[PDB]
Amino acid sequence: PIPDMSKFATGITPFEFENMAESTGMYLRIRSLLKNSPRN
Amino acid sequence: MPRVKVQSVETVEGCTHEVALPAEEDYLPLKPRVGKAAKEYPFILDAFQREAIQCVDNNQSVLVSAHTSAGKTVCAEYAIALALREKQRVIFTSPIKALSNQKYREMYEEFQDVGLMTGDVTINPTASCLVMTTEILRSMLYRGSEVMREVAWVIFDEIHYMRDSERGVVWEETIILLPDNVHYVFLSATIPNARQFAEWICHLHKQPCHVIYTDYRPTPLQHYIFPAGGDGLHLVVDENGDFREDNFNTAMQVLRDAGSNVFKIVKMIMERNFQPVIIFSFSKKDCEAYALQMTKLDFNTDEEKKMVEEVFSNAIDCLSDEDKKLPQVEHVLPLLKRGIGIHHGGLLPILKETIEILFSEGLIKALFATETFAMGINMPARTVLFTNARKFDGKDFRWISSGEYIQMSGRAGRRGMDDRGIVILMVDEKMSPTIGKQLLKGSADPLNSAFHLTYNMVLNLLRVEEINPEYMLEKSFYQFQHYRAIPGVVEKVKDIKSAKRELKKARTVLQMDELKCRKRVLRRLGFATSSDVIEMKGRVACEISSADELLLTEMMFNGLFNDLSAEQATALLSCFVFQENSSEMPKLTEQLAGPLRQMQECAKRIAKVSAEAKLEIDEETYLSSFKPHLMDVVYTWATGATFAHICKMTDVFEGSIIRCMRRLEELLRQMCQAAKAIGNTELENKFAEGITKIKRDIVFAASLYL
RNA sequence: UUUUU
Repeated sequence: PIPDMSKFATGITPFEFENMAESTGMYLRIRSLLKNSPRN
Repeated sequence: MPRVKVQSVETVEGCTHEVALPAEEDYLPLKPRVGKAAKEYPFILDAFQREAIQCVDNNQSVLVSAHTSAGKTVCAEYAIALALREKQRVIFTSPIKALSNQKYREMYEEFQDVGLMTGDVTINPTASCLVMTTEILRSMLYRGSEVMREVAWVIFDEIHYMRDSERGVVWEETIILLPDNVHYVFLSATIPNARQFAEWICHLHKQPCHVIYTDYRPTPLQHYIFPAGGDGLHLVVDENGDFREDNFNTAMQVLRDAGSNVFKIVKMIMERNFQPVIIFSFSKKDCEAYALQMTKLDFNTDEEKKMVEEVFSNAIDCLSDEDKKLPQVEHVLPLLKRGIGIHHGGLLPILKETIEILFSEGLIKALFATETFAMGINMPARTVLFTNARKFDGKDFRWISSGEYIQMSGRAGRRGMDDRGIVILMVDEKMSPTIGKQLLKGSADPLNSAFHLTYNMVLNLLRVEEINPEYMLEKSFYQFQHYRAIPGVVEKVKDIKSAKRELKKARTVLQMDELKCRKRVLRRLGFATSSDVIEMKGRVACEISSADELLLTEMMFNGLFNDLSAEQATALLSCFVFQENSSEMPKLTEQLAGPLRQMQECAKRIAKVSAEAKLEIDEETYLSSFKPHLMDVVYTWATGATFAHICKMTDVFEGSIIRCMRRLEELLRQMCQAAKAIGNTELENKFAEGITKIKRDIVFAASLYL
């Protein structure tokens, strides 16, 4: 039923990794200070 | 007619196990695992946990339908671990974008080989565990996108989102377009027709699909009702489930014969050690109003205020100096100091997730949130308090259903921290106790397929050489549910005979006349030929999937987007991503109303042809759908203005403006490589310039979970 | 009087 992706690729541009980003580490910086929280 | 069957394999005093087998197939029992566990756990799994793990271990699709507080994520973690061990790729899809960010955070913390892929952000897109949104997966499936070539599992989270008349169609598109050699894990809330979904999966991609259904919750709930006028809570239902009609009658008699209110109840709750608390309201003004009304009470300790200072300081240090002086930051800081906070869709998206982090930590002890804090978002509380019961849905003004009540009330009760959860309900105006008994006793809802036809569907399926719109119409869940009432359309043999004959015999063209009309419009305009093959004009429209692509492509080809500037083009494009209404109509200059009037003329020309071809469209809502309420805001923003300078020109919440700008950046991205289809180079880079002068200070900021 | 890519 479902054909191969080769025929899906034709007639349209491919899929690109627009707006690539990397972990700034801010979340780890905040978690580093979370030492005596009520939950932990 | 579909040929499936259910076997209902026995389960030992736990959940209910059933498997949908395709027609003539013998039920071979699940073989025990041979090897080592793919993922050990620090605790002891429950019955449905073990059953789902066993279903995954045998490379067979499984559906689990339970509560959110039951531990339904463990199965997906096991599937991801086992696919990692066997050197296979995984896909984890979520409906909401923020949910995707939180899921990526919590799964990078555990597996260490993951990748995020949404419209806005793409992190390490070479991994065996990709976290994506549903629309990115559908775009990949429609294009070549050779990333599912080596994938073995696909995990759908919150499968019940396929109940939206607006966005539940891409879900079915994604499910139908997937290959026949992949296995799925569907996660559900409690639904009546769990079996029918497994039957649909079995009929769809020739394989068994198990069903796990349980109603177990680790922490029992206790519901109360507070009549309008009185002191004290009336325990309607308890940890055993009986309705206790005497207290419902007592409360309703109080509300009848007798007929700061929230302040007193919150003080009562916080006096008898019932923290934390979630107060659910269905208007964003009421949340802020209640927070101001509680401003005169303090719950945090001296050290807790230092902690909230330390955690807020970095989050706003990421925000540059100019934005730290915004009114909202200084408005919210004292409230977070005292121990209270608000959560609604009008806040800045950075303050929202700051408050989410603070509530998860435990420093927020009374939150005032809207409906979409419980649906998703991974933090429970001890008490849930409803302030009203009526809500505006979008088309009328309506009471909360039992499904919504269960969803919001299930957030009360934390495993191991507290013995029981406390739920409080407020009734204020002639409850007329036919309803209120339904809310606290009924099941949640069945899930039904909407699956309306769209122009993008037809345009994409006419481009592919081996699939047609008729196939996707036939294989939809709508058709599957509409073939199921053969036992009861034929069984009317005992006037009503004419009626029952008509009804059953009639339907053969279900959503086929609409498809014919859409095709007729398409070949009338010029997107497809008479022989029904896509053209150059219709391949441009295939690259646009955020706004109305027909009218946008009509602009592209008529010559409306050239001889315009970049600022007044990206201001014109704002009419296609803003759909909320405002009290007042701003006044536009000639250089900002000419393009609007040409937009409206093109819309009228589109609608005339669309309505002379038997399609039921009224040419008042089509032109009223494009709302130029933010065109001057967008124009000012793409000139070098400040965010503070610009959120004073309209009575629209800042969060709404930020959402509109993010959607417009996405639409500009798609218009870039929709203009780079017809060899347009003067126009292609104008959209890129407009993209460059949007994302400058605060609308586009790094996520706290990312 | 909410909502969402």
